[PDB]
Amino acid sequence: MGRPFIIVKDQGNKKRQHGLEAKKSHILAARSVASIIKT
Amino acid sequence: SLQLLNPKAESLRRDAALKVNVTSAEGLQSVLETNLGPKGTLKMLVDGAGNIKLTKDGKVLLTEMQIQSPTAVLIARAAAAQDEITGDGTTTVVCLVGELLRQAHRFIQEGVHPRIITDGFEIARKESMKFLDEFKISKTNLSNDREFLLQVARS
Amino acid sequence: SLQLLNPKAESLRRDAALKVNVTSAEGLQSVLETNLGPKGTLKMLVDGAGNIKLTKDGKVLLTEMQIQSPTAVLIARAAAAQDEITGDGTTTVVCLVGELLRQAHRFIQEGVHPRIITDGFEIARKESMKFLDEFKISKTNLSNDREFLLQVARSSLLTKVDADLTEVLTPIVTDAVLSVYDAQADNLDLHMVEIMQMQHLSPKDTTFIKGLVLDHGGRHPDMPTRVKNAYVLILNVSLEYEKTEVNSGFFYSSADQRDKLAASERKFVDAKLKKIIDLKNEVCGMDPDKGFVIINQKGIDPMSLDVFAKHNILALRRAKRRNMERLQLVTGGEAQNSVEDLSPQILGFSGLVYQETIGEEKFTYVTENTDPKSCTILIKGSTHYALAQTKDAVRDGLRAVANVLKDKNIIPGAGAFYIALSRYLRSANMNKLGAKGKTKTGIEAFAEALLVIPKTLVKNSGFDPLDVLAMVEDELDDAQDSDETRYVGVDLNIGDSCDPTIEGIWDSYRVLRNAITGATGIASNLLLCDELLRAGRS
Amino acid sequence: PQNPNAGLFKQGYNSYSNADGQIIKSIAAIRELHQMCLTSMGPCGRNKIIVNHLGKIIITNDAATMLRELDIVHPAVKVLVMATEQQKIDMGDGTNLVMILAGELLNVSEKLISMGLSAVEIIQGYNMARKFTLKELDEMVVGEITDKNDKNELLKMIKPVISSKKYGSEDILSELVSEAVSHVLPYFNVDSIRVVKIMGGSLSNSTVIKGMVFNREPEGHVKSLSEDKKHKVAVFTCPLDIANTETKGTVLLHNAQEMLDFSKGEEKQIDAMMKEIADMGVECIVAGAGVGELALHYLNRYGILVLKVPSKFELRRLCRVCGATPLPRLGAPTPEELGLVETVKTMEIGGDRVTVFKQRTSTIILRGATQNNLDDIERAIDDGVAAVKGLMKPSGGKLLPGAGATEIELISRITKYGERTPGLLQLAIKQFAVAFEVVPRTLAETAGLDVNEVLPNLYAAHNTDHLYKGVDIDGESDEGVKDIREENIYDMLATKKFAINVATEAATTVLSIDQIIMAKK
Amino acid sequence: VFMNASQERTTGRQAQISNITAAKAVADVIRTCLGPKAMLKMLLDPMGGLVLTNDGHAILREIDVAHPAAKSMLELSRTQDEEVGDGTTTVIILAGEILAQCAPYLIEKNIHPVIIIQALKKALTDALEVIKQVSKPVDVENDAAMKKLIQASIGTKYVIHWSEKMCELALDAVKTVREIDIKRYVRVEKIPGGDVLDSRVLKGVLLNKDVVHPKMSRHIENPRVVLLDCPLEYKKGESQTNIEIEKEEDWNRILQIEEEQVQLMCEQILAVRPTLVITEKGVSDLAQHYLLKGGCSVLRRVKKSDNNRIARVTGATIVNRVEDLKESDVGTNCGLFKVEMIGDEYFSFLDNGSGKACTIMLRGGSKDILNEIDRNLQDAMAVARNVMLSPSLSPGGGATEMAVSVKLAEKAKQLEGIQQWPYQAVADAMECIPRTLIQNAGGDPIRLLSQLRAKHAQGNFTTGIDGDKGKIVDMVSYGIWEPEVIKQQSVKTAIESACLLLRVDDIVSGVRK
Amino acid sequence: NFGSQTPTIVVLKEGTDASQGKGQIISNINACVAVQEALKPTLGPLGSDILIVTSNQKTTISNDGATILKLLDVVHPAAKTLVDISRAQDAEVGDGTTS
Ligand SMILES: Nc1ncnc2c1ncn2[C@@H]1O[C@H](COP(=O)(O)OP(=O)(O)O)[C@@H](O)[C@H]1O
Ligand SMILES: Nc1ncnc2c1ncn2[C@@H]1O[C@H](COP(=O)(O)OP(=O)(O)O)[C@@H](O)[C@H]1O
Ligand SMILES: Nc1ncnc2c1ncn2[C@@H]1O[C@H](COP(=O)(O)OP(=O)(O)O)[C@@H](O)[C@H]1O
Ligand SMILES: Nc1ncnc2c1ncn2[C@@H]1O[C@H](COP(=O)(O)OP(=O)(O)O)[C@@H](O)[C@H]1O
Ligand code: BEF
Ligand code: BEF
Ligand code: BEF
Ligand code: BEF
Ligand code: BEF
Ligand SMILES: [Mg+2]
Ligand SMILES: [Mg+2]
Repeated sequence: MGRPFIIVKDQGNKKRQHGLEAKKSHILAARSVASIIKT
Repeated sequence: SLQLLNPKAESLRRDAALKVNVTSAEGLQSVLETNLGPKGTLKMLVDGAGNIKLTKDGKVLLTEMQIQSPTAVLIARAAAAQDEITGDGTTTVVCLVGELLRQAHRFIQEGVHPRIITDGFEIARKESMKFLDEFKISKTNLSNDREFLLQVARS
Repeated sequence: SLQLLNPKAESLRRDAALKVNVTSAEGLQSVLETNLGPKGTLKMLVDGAGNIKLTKDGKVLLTEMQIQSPTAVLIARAAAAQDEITGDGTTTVVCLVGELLRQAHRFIQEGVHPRIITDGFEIARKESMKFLDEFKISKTNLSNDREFLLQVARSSLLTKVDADLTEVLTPIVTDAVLSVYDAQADNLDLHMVEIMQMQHLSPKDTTFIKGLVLDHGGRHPDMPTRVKNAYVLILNVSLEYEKTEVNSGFFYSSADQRDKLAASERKFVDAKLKKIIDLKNEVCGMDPDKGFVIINQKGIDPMSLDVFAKHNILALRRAKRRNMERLQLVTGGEAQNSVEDLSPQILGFSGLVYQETIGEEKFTYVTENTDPKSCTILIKGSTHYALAQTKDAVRDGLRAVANVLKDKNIIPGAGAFYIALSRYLRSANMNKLGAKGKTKTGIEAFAEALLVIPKTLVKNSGFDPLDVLAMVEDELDDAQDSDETRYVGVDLNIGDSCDPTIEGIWDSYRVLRNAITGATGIASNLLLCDELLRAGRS
Repeated sequence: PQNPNAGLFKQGYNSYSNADGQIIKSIAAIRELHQMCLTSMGPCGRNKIIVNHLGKIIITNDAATMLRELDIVHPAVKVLVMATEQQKIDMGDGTNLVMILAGELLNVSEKLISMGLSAVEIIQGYNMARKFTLKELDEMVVGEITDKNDKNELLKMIKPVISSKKYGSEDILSELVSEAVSHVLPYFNVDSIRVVKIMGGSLSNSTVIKGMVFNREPEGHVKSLSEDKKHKVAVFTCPLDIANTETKGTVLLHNAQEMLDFSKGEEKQIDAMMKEIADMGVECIVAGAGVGELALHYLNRYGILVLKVPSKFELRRLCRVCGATPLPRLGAPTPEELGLVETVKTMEIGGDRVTVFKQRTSTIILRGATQNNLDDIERAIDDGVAAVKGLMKPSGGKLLPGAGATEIELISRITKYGERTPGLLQLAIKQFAVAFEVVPRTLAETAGLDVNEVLPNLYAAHNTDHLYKGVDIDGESDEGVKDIREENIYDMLATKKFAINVATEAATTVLSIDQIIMAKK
Repeated sequence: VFMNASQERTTGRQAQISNITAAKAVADVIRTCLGPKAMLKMLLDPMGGLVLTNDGHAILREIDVAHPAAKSMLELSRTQDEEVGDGTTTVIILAGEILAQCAPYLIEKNIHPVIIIQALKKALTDALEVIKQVSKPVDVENDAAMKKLIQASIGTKYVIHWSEKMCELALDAVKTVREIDIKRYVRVEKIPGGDVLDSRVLKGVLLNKDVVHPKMSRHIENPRVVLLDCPLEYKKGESQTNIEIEKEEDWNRILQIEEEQVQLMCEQILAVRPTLVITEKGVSDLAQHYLLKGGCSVLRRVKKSDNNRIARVTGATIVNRVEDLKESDVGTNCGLFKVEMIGDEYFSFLDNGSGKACTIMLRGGSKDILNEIDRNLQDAMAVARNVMLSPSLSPGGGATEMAVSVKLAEKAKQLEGIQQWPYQAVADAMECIPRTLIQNAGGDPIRLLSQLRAKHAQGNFTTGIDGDKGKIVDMVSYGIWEPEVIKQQSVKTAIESACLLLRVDDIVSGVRK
Repeated sequence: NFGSQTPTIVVLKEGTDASQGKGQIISNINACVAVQEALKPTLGPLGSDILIVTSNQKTTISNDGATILKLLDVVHPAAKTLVDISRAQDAEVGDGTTS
């Protein structure tokens, strides 16, 4: 019941940030941007 | 002796040259005798493009195929000269040089100078030609025989 | 259908399998007809090392070369099974299979089932074998005809070497076989066959020695070169320092105990030496004419060499493990192993033993023996390529004369036997059975196929092969209508008909007996195949 | 070890001799694509999704289309493929039966080749059986319906042909087909009916228009005399712009008095072109070629609709619906060569500003969701569209009892000719019959019924009310068959004629060969 | 990964086809090797030898097969040879056309495999009872009636030419190993050349060894024989003995113990008044002196398996311990010992009472074609040993097979239902042997199968095909009868085969371990 | 015959993918499920938005189903149906695309 499949195009080159652990990586990104300028 | 004039030259000498020629002509009659008469069999050819040619004609197999043997390409040119001047008999020529080379080789291998059999070929050819003039049946074609000419298409 | 079972499998199917087999045999015979008879031509061969072998011998070309064609390697196996069982005729088998497959092929391409010709091969082979038993001439060999046997060496050597080298080797071969054979009908070749080779002089220098010339000598400088009346001693038990098979290592605690042991390890050998000298004194002491010589299978210690050189003995070490037996049939005494059960009734005698030295190598002779049943063909020869070439000539004659003795018969040569078959088998095809018709063609081929030997002899001769054939064919019918049938073969010198009985050129029975049954067996098996397959693990 | 060669005359080939590549290796390579469309035959058959050489998706029930979209190697396989392409161009339907017969004609030929028969024996025996099959078919025909160009009879005829390609709605589709054909019939051109597919809605939302649909941009303004009716039309091959010559047009100006007069004279030069067309009472000009910006400006004021973009396709299929005649010479707008249209408005479908030419040549607007499936049901429509043209031309339209009834009566009737012939040839004629077991067998196998319990129940009921009995779908018919005379299920004679004939040629021609020779790519 | 990747799965009808395809195309490489008109498929092995024969199992044996269904098919001609000897060709042709006539015609009409297996299992129980009722029991010791057996079973491969001699060599080989036999007490030493008419079964054993000492006799009239399972040199301490010398004298006393140990053996060996002594292990150069004085010709290093062969002929028993050499262990009634010389190489003969082991001397025309005769004699000696165990004989030449056809063609019609289709296709399968026997002959199969099938129904069991003619022949009057167990096992495994491969619906590739 | 080896006539050209039976039907459903499952969040008042960066660095943020399914490059031929199924909804209606 296992077939190696191709749903989206160039599936091997597509990374997916998911759920909360994505939001952390998004907010902290903005955070770093902020530390550059806040001074 | 020859090998001194060109380091990279291929050559079949003496009795080997004769053997190559005969094996080849015997061989080319071996791949075309499947076509002789109505008892013959139909062959399917497919070229590198994927095109299906489908013919029992002798001159067809010879045009349609890539001949490599030099002694063989020479025999295929006799078949061309046949089809271009006669139309029919392009298979008769091939296996007539086959069995002709084959039957003559049976004597050269025994120890007979080829030139000896070559004259015997010509002196029989001249005879075979005088016999033909005397073996044919004269159909009055100036009278245009309706059904006799129907039995030549049918043949 | 086969290509599914294995993706990478070579196969030659149907009528191509026949062809591939026939073209190859027809071919092997095209590389091996340059050898047939004395009219043939010498070929030089150089292997990858650079070693020049130089022989016209059929089996030689085949063993000296790398064979790739499978149908070919099978034909070279009938040639080997010929040389190992007969000695001669290793070429006859190859081109007999050649023209046997060639002649059988002409009918199959005409549209004849192989099996039809196969039976026509056997039914002819059965007939050819009954014919042979009747064609041979019964030479009364139990009467040992001195010069008739001289004309079997001269017939078999000429087809391998010179015009003037053959007149030299002829007696040396014949006199060898004759110096082996016994009234109880035995001939254990390997004994009186000792082919010795020497690098010096010339191949036309070969000498017959009615004794045995060895490959070693006295390893001590003070030993005798010439022993006038040699009592030969044949020993095998090692005269050397040997440790015990159970671990030997010893212990000693005195500066003296060393030396009083240093001889205690040599004592065993010296006590074995004593019993020898005690015979060398009991037999020689009384006779200053009578000498004492040893030929030892195992070693002779340097400590023990100074011993034999002292008591004027001629010692000889590590002789061939077969020469024990050869010497017994040379001198007379049985080969003793132990020294402790040794009597003077066991000593063999040779009226002369001398040591010739060449550079640094030494050759111990055994001459003037009272009665020998074993001899030696001392092949002398300058180079190294000849020393094998003139050996491979002597072999093909020493086994050729011994076939005249083993078989109480012989067959007239020049290929008279084959011509006679080709005439007989062409006539009695209606007679043999009133045969299955189909069977008839198989004979008709096999029959006219045998004519190879004659033709391929005239081919080599240079004369017109089809012409000198018809010549023998013509002068035979002259005797066939004159009632008294006299043998007729091909004269290779003048390109004419001739009588091999008169010309003195003979050809062994067993050779022609295992030539036909071998060729038919391999040719009538090569036809019957329909596939050539290659499949197996990587 | 190592093996020698056989013969080197060529550059590097492969030869498939002893009829091997024909008697076995060919039959089985055909069986691979025989089992393919075996499960695509009939209403219970499954569609196959084929992604081509360029990544474009294609889904079809059709054998010929499904085979045309594949890349094929095996030469003897290619033979039956051109044969399915034969009956595609020459009948439209039966493409699946070409395969299913020829494939089995060879599949069942395997038991003969191994029995001990020759190649020339089976060839002649299949020829003697085909020539009988076509002869014993012509005397089973029912309802040679030829009620002129009847609209109610077309619906009964098309329903089964549509049904076995897209079983979803045989009713809702064939009504669209019949209605479009009804607007053309007064030889009934396949080309006289056009198909325009645009995404949106369902398969039911589909309509039939007594004219045409143009997905091109309209220009000046939309004709609202459409409500009032009776609009006049003119067509042009020429571009609606100042007529240039084919040879390089240079404009040599000498005096300054030329500049003003050229440019302002150009204004009038084409205003006068347009006026000679407006004064003829024309309300719609369809341009195949170009239109100048000055020329459309005057036409814009003269209150006339413009429809640029057509290639030669449209200019001919629009010509037949309005009844105009297109002239290349811009100087002759004749009243005897004008057209007449009932409505030319901007009806917006799926969001696209589309021009309509309704109320001869007609156009079906097939609507749905997937632009994929809509492509297939266009081929289903074209099957019946071409099935209608096949009724008109030949003198007899004619009808056969389908669903298997035609095929099973053949199994019985061909064997009857089998036992009459004695000789060795008898078996080839008898096996030719058993091969016809495939048409009902695949209909059953697609429905998921006991192959071993339907076929004996179908033969038994066929041994004159027996003539109609052929296999059916569902749980009550899981018992067996249905009286095909009552469900309005028939296929035509000219459909089964081309099929059984081309399939016998296709299976013969692969049996004619015994040595295939092929070259490297 | 989910599974392992790199795994090609073949499932359903797809997998089924692959098995029947291969199994049937296996029969194809041997179809032209059936019966009398059969050929010789010449084979190149991997490391450079050559094999060219007919013997079905010897052709397949030298072919490498990858597709498991054919790896299952080939290793199935092995079971056949390892049971009967002949019929290794047949088995695979049936195995094929049981899967061919049966499967595709009916697996591609939706019939489930497990019903088919039960249907084909009954068709065997039926087929065996048919063969055993169409066969006729034979006298196993009517020496001349048994030669007609062997005459028929060799009348296939290149050996026919000399059947009369071969049958005498086969029958006389099995006669002197018979309480029942094992044909591996029969060394078949092949000696190149001569001709077949020179081959002679020796009631005894032949060796390639020469007498170890020249003086020892090469001819003994009636030799008393001792056989030895032990070396004839002094043995060592198996306990890792090592000697530590202190005194001067010590050396000679020990170095003679080994000289004496042998004399203690020789005194014990010679104490049984022998004239011949043969050992499995090598013989010392001091042992020969005490056995020369004993008057015994000694043979060294002779094969372990050759000893059990000699001890059975000569009647002496082999003993490891020299100490306990008894009066029984000596060769009473071996009539001769000689060392005749067959051109270059020395061979030791042992000729002339109650034999139970035997050496077949073979002579031919090559070392290569000799093997192809041994392959025929092994197939000859087999058909003779079968019959002495199973005294009954089937009427062969396609006749036994056709018998199974119309008996099963009647039983199928009388069975009906769904189980009938597979059952009526083993009956279809049997006729494949006649079919290929007409073919290899060269007659029209359909024309002759017709005049065979119907001419069997009311024309006796023994109605089959004559090979060379290609016509119907009553096999009673002709003389082709194959042993009953061949026809038994042939049909047994060939069905057991088709019913192993049908259970396959799935092929998972890349499994490991 | 010319060749000592004569391989096997091919049905289709090397590199041709073929899938049959139950595998096929159930694989196509699962493939579709995948496209759906990832589009399932954007539904309803508390729906999640998706941030897609296309192969050409084009960064887009959306809740519009047709826009998400279009910017996703669906290759699977059976799951391309769900893109055409959403596209038709934007063409005739505008809303529903996700649903
Ligand atoms: N019905 C027939 N019976 C016997 N021989 C025939 C028949 N028809 C044609 N032939 C012979 O077969 C030959 C025709 O060969 P064909 O295959 O046409 O090749 P080609 O004529 O090019 O050599 C002629 O020589 C003719 O004599
Ligand atoms: N003087 C001669 N005249 C004619 N034939 C000869 C003569 N000497 C030898 N022969 C023949 O030559 C053959 C020997 O061939 P040879 O070259 O030794 O090869 P092979 O290994 O086959 O014996 C014999 O058949 C013999 O009859
Ligand atoms: N409603 C139906 N019920 C049962 N069988 C049908 C029905 N409609 C058509 N058929 C059968 O389907 C066959 C046509 O199959 P189809 O898939 O259209 O391929 P083709 O038309 O190319 O042969 C006809 O033989 C017909 O008898
Ligand atoms: N002369 C003959 N004519 C017809 N059939 C024969 C003849 N000899 C043997 N047979 C049949 O063919 C079989 C022998 O063929 P063979 O090639 O040896 O196959 P296998 O190796 O399986 O025994 C026998 O079992 C017998 O039934
Ligand atoms: F094949 Be031919 F030129 F009639
Ligand atoms: F070349 Be041979 F064996 F005399
Ligand atoms: F396969 Be078809 F032309 F409905
Ligand atoms: F060819 Be067999 F196994 F006798
Ligand atoms: F996500 Be949608 F187009 F309301
Ligand atoms: Mg259809
Ligand atoms: Mg919404």
